[PDB]
Amino acid sequence: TIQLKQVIDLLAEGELSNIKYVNIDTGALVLERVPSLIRAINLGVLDLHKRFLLKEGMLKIQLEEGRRLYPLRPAYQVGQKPKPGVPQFITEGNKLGRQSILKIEKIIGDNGVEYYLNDTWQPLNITTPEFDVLEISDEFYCHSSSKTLEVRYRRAPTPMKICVDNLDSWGCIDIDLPYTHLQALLYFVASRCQTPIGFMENTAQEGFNFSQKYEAECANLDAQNLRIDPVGNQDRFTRGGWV
Amino acid sequence: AVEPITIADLTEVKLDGKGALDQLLQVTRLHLAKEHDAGRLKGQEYAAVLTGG
Repeated sequence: TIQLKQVIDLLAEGELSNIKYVNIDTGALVLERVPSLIRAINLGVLDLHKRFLLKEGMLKIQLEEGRRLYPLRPAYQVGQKPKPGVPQFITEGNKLGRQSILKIEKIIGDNGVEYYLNDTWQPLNITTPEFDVLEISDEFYCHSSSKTLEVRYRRAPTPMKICVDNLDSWGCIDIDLPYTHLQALLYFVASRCQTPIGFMENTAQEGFNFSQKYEAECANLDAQNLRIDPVGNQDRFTRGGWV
Repeated sequence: AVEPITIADLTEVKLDGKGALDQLLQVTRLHLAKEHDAGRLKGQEYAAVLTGG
């Protein structure tokens, strides 16, 4: 799911050719605003991961009786930096970053049971008070019979860190996307960069046009169904009674 | 010391002549040609500007 940054910039030359970002007026060659370009591309990738799933992750929490709030932050995760004031209870899963948890979706115990999320008055309900924290009531401990939990959630990749010495290559960086959403990301970046430039009648609408094309492309991807889509088929026949 | 300025002096009919009109048109053509060689002009504004000028 990777692409060399080199190819991305070479293609974005073909749509940013009008403006400062990539061209000297004479002998059009890429400038050194590459930091700003990268900062825009990362935002584009995050937006695409918002619009389509494209990824999902997993953790594993080791419970502790009498605890009320379990935050999912990269200071409690094994292999991360062990801040002394916190006990590292997240013992397994994808490495956690600043933007990794877009939404928690499933919670599965060690017994194979499936608990309920934000479904009030359900038998064993788990509440998220702050979108990245699990609030576990005492009734859960009363009737839990489970020593660990498995969490699944919608992910977004962690962008690679650029560096002033890394300005040498900038071509070994790898964006994390399938190529389809590359074609879409081009329009996104072009719109964002071209918006605040131009004073002529036809040159003041390029940003708007690129936004329109971006939306059309997203709709086309949805229609072609090039993203993950689970579809549920319960049993309903093993409960005992529907047969 | 009287050199008579003539129509030939203004412009001979050839495209590549040495008349003043001819050389002004040639320099305009060169500037437009470089502009088109860079990604800035289509092949139709090239004609429009010249005909207007």
